[PDB]
Amino acid sequence: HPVQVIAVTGGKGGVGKTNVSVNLALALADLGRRVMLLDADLGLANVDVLLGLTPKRTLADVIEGRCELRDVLLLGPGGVRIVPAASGTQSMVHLSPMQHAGLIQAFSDISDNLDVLVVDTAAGIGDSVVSFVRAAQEVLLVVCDEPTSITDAYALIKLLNRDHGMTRFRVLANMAHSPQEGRNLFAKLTKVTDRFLDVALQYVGVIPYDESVRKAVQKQRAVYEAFPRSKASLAFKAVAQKVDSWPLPANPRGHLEFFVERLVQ
Amino acid sequence: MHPVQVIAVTGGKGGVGKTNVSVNLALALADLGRRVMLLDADLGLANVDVLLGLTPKRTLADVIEGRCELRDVLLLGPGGVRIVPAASGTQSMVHLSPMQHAGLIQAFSDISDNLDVLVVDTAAGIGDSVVSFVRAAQEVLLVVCDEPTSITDAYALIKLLNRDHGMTRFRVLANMAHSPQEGRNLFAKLTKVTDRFLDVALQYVGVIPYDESVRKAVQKQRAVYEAFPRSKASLAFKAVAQKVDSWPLPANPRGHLEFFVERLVQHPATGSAV
Amino acid sequence: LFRSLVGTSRAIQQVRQMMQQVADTDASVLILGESGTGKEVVARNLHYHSKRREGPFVPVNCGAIPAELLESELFGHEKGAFTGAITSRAGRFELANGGTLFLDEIGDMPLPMQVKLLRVLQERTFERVGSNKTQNVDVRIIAATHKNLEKMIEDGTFREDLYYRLNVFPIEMAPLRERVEDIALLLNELISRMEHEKRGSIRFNSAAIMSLCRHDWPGNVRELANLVERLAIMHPYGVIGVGELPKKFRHVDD
Amino acid sequence: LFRSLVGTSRAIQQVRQMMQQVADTDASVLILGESGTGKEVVARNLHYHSKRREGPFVPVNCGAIPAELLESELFGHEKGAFTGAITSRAGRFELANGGTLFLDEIGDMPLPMQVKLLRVLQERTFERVGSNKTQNVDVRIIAATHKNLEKMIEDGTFREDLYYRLNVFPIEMAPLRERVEDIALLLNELISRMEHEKRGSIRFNSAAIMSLCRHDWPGNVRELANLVERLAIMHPYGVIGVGELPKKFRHV
Ligand SMILES: Nc1ncnc2c1ncn2[C@@H]1O[C@H](COP(=O)(O)OP(=O)(O)OP(O)(O)=S)[C@@H](O)[C@H]1O
Ligand SMILES: Nc1ncnc2c1ncn2[C@@H]1O[C@H](COP(=O)(O)OP(=O)(O)OP(O)(O)=S)[C@@H](O)[C@H]1O
Ligand SMILES: [Mg+2]
Ligand SMILES: [Mg+2]
Ligand SMILES: [Mg+2]
Ligand SMILES: [Mg+2]
Repeated sequence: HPVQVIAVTGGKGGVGKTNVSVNLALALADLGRRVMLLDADLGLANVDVLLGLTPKRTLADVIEGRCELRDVLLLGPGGVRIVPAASGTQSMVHLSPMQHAGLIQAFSDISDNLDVLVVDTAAGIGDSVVSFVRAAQEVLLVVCDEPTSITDAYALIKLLNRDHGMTRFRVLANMAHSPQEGRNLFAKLTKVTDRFLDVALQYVGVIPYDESVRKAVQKQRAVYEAFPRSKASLAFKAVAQKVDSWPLPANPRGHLEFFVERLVQ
Repeated sequence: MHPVQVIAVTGGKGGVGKTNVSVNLALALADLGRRVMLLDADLGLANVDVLLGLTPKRTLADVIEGRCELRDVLLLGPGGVRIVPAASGTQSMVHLSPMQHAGLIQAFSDISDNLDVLVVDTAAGIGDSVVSFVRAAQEVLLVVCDEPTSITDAYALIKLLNRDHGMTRFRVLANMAHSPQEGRNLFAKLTKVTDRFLDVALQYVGVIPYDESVRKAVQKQRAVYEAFPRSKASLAFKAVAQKVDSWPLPANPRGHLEFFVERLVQHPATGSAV
Repeated sequence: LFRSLVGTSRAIQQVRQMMQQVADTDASVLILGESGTGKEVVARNLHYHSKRREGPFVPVNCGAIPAELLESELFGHEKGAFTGAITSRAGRFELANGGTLFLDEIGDMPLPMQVKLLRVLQERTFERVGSNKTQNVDVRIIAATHKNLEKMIEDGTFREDLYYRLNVFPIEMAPLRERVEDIALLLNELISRMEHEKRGSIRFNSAAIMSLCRHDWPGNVRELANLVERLAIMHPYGVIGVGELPKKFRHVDD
Repeated sequence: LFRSLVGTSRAIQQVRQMMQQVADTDASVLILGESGTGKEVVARNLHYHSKRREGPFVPVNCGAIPAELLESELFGHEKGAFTGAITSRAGRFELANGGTLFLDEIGDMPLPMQVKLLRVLQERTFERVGSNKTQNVDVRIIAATHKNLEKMIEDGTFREDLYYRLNVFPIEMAPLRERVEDIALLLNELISRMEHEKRGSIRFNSAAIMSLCRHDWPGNVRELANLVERLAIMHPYGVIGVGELPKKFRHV
């Protein structure tokens, strides 16, 4: 009955957050879930770009009061409903906290036959990212095997734990050149978090470095749709299996979150 | 004396190489004999220190929280580049207000020992931290890669700066280009869009090639310019620094918040007053 | 998932008696105690043991919601009402109708919201933001705080009248440092809760239980429950010996 | 640094006369004109002909500084003043002491700031944000606006007393379209400066200049200068005809 909500994040730019959000959403749809994908990079939208879509309206039109969320939904590959964001619209480059809250609350109107909401967050760890991450039920950090990505992911985990008491994080290694590289990267991250924090990290697995992803970005088609048998796409199906076995939320927590009414039952 | 050149390295899209460019451009400029300062303006998610393998005793968090002054956090890096390090996840630094960004930019007036060298490494995105530092700088250097998302985000940043702030002149650097002709074609893709929709002046700086030596350098947490001095990427950074060093110096203050405004006035008592 | 608080300690029996004091009334409840003591378990237990058992249980954390957003969270709003009100929506009070509203960290509630909370307690009415049509609500308030409300009254940060309205038979939680003899029982309970919500499974051996009974736990219980979650992710369906604990919880020699 | 007022038109001739007429006084100047008409160039030329020529020239754009920052920018602040006030620092009034402060887009100044500006005009003193210590400065005010300040007084958005204090010596900048006979001269000036700063080089043939003179110039001069800079970046050292000038400059 509750809707699973996954915030795809990781702090560091360019580690594959949007590629992961897009292709995980597709892989979940392919597994048989009803999936919605919110582009929460609100003023620098990329989900539509990666799928080659040209929305007539976006969240800018909702935020500015010209239409409702249901008006902007797009029926994407495998029936993933896409909520498209804006690309440089003044209105969307700084939403107030009240506008964030109103937007997150507005999703309760389109929740009807929905199993999973995937939220693609912007780069960084500012208040907007953190509001979307906190509003979700699961936090999926995308990490690459470079010191800057490990440091930024750790900084995000530290902020969410220190300032908001969050303790459970899902870690996906992306662009690994071997499965052992993904495992070794998870080991590097857990070394730092074990040393300084008390948090629970689950290793979800790895998305391999794959030229098919680069080709798909150039084609502006999801690698999962355009190269369904590439290593990256097979890896997304495996990740989707892991994600689908996550426990569903039971109770509302006390703060701003998606679909609170359904959590109250 | 002379005005300080101030370059904001930006681009909107994440992972296009903004910090690698800021760091190695700063080192290359220092190699030419310039006194260089490098500000990590990714204020809550510092990466300059990470790329350089440094562990600063103090950061901008110490300034914001009133434990020391801005001068006290300057860190001597490779080639003598002086670094203003940012914070990583520190609660005081992850949601700075516009007034805090402005107070910080103003605080930089306490500095008079650099030439052509505030390199400002901006965060991903086009929010207020980015835009305030980009507007406070004298040159805007957009780092762009040959993917639809980087082109789209660079365009959106150019469009915001033009539409909302009247900015017309932008420098464009192609990074991770698999050949020089690919970077030139990339510049042309971007200008096809900006020519169609805007009235802006884009200047092509050139290309930093895709180079395995950058990936190795990032793993080692050393600047590619120092760790791999003869790789093609480091030679390209030397060339870009020479071009940057030939850019015209700022002449006059514009009327808004910008770095080192008291030196732009070009008057001894004004320059002495702050 | 209603279980009487587990444990044999004196402290927890006092807490159970405080709960019995208010369990058969429909009055507002106040839960005092250090952060992480277990107040939401108490509130949901009270909810189950009341006529409102089948109604909604709605939590709000005043310390986890910005001051400027709390009014809209609590009372809801109408679509035209303010810049971000893009839809009309019921707030937490309306969602709690016929049930219980768990108001946690009320020591962080701003004074205007304390005024409106008192209005709900006394008149059983409220208005959505951007509307002044009066609405009725039949909700039981269970409030909680870790702060010294009497010091807040003296600092001017908490209303005296609200204090006298809420502070009648406060449930006073005991910190874990006063309940060491309960830790083993607590661990079983936490595992059981984890299994019940399909979140994982583990079993401790006696050496690991002993090390955890030797650990300090300033974070109270929540800290214990966090470690149980963490171990169920480190070693899913595994047996937890001292070597399976994170190094800081190992107390073989101390 | 002083740019020259070029052109043969009667409007620019008058402006040049006025620079000399007001050279003997520190009277506040108010320059009215559409956006981009050259108001700061006039203000610098006025300063250069004033008794303050060797003092500083300090611009402030009340339209490009957020309302909450403008007081700190104008008056300075002490370190304890507001959350982001991490240093003590003189503001633009102090930086202009002995010289000229150019308040651009004065019609964007908030009303509380208008009261504080009026006080500094009258009493020639001010206080830093976060302080009550009195500061003396001797600054000559040149303000500029593209808005109808009198209707703003009627609407209650601008103060009448401040307006009368600023408008001692008024100057009206003609829009570019009322002085297209100047464009050739302006182009030579723009290009010349562009070359002397090594920012590029361009020439126009006579047909291109005719087409440009046929233009509406919503952005006045500023738009002309942006066009020069754009074509120079576009056709380095080129000769601009009519084909190189193709939408909205294209009239032939
Ligand atoms: N599995 C992969 N294999 C190969 N290349 C990949 C893979 N995943 C991502 N990439 C590359 O990484 C680039 C960046 O991916 P994005 O999804 O835009 O990352 P991001 O983390 O969302 O970046 P931003 O700008 O912070 S939103 C893509 O355009 C691809 O070039
Ligand atoms: N010239 C290059 N050749 C090869 N790899 C490069 C090159 N430039 C950048 N990279 C790679 O791109 C990664 C991202 O570089 P960054 O400098 O972190 O980009 P960034 O734009 O600052 O990303 P942010 O700040 O998180 S938005 C580096 O870690 C390298 O792996
Ligand atoms: Mg993205
Ligand atoms: Mg960076
Ligand atoms: Mg100075
Ligand atoms: Mg005062």
